Amino acid sequence: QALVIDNGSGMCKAGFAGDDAPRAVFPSIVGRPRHTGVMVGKDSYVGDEAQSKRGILTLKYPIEHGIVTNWDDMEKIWHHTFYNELRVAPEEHPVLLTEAILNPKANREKMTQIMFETFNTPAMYVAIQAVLSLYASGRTTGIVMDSGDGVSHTVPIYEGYALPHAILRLDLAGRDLTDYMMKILTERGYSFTTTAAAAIVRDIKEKLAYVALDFEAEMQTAASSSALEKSYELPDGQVITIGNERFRCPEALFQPSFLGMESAGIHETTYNSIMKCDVDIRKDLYGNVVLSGGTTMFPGIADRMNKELTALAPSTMKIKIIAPPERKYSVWIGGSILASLSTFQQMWISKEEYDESGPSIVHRKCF
Amino acid sequence: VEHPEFLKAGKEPGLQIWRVEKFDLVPVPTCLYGDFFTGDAYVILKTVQLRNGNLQYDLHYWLGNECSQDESGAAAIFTVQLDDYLNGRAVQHREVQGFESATFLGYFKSGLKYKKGGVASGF
Ligand SMILES: Nc1ncnc2c1ncn2[C@@H]1O[C@H](COP(=O)(O)OP(=O)(O)OP(=O)(O)O)[C@@H](O)[C@H]1O
Ligand SMILES: [Ca+2]
Ligand SMILES: [Ca+2]
Ligand SMILES: [Ca+2]
Repeated sequence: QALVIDNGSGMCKAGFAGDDAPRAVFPSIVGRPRHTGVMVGKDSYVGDEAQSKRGILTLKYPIEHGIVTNWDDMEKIWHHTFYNELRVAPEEHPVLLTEAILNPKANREKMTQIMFETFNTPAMYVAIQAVLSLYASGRTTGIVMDSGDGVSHTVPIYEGYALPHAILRLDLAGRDLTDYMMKILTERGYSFTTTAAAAIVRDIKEKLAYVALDFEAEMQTAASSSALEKSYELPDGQVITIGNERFRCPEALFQPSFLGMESAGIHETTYNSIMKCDVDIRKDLYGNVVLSGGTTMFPGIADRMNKELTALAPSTMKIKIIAPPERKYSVWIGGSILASLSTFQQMWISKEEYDESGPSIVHRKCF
Repeated sequence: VEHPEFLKAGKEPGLQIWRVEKFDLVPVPTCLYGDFFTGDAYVILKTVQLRNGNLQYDLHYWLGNECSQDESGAAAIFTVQLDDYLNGRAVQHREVQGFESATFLGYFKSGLKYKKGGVASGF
């Protein structure tokens, strides 16, 4: 029984290889006391419980833009995952973990070390998240557009392996979108003032936002009619109306200038990655643009990516955008499938190999 | 990979066909070659001997319209693994039911057949 853990900036996804969906999805947050020693309960809380008790904790995210920045806190996340979420003893299970593209060498080693030395895993494997999403989509070649909470990436992959030179990174993702939505609703005339403000605005974004096919035309419709407006009930029971904010918020993926960024949008980043690849494979990248992650979850996003890439590529290029409804957990599902393969027991780093080679074994086994 | 079916792959010119069955690669009886379950996923290795005698490898994973995500995922991954096992010498081809390449359709002298059903998901 292998375990699959997909660690993200915002959310940890965890479960059992062979399941078709994560068993546990929780915020990637470690809470520690503001004042030590004076009250019952150094000391820590993880996930939803940390969020609940946030008024008396200092909350931290161990993962920033997909990369681990606090190993002490990451360890708390894994301990909670094993013991509280999956309810397993980690020494009893092979563990598949996931990593960002271009994950620094020292980080891959530290993760391996923590698994074998702290958690006594009998076996582990680290897989690249985008490659996992591609496999989940039943493809070995394509370009993955991964957008989560802290980071977006375009990742071309050919015959099973990412092309590192062609990879592009956009530091604009879901957190930026939630903030932008807060900003533009505030300007409309609303005021999100309670402690639940970030979650209310995030929920409005997740429930009511969409990507406009033609942005200027939607702005028009929205200005001239009330056809696009939706009501949203606040926790207190107040009902507010969400107008053009529904599509203006995710528009910032296509127009990072909305956010004060000079960078290219997601359609252009995708195109730029494709153009860094050998001309002979481009047609297969355009024909296999896989969307993956929570921030790809907006309705209309695929149609807009198709439209934008169509305008960027020669007119005879076949463009296919692949955006399955379950794409929020594509990485996890690809891991589940990989970890279930009759061939997976020969892929993993065993405790025995770790003992003989130490943490640098990961570079030789996992790529 | 130590996959027992890998040890057999690509030894002589010809066609070899495996079905994904519950996260494993299972060879298809040679007398069934060309009848595909639309609810299943398959890995097809075509070995061609050039005029030199040198072996050339094309690797197709075929996806039934109703195959479950574990089957199409495993077919893709098994394809990469077999390619790696073959020192990277296979050219990989995604084949979708109803949209196969002429090259792939050409492997079946009396034309491939589709039939409904198949082996249950490994999930
Ligand atoms: N239906 C939805 N529509 C739009 N955004 C969504 C939806 N569901 C979730 N999100 C957003 O997706 C983000 C979390 O997605 P995901 O779990 O893929 O991120 P992560 O893996 O934690 O982050 P990263 O990949 O950046 O390290 C959050 O910003 C969340 O608000
Ligand atoms: Ca992620
Ligand atoms: Ca099947
Ligand atoms: Ca190859």
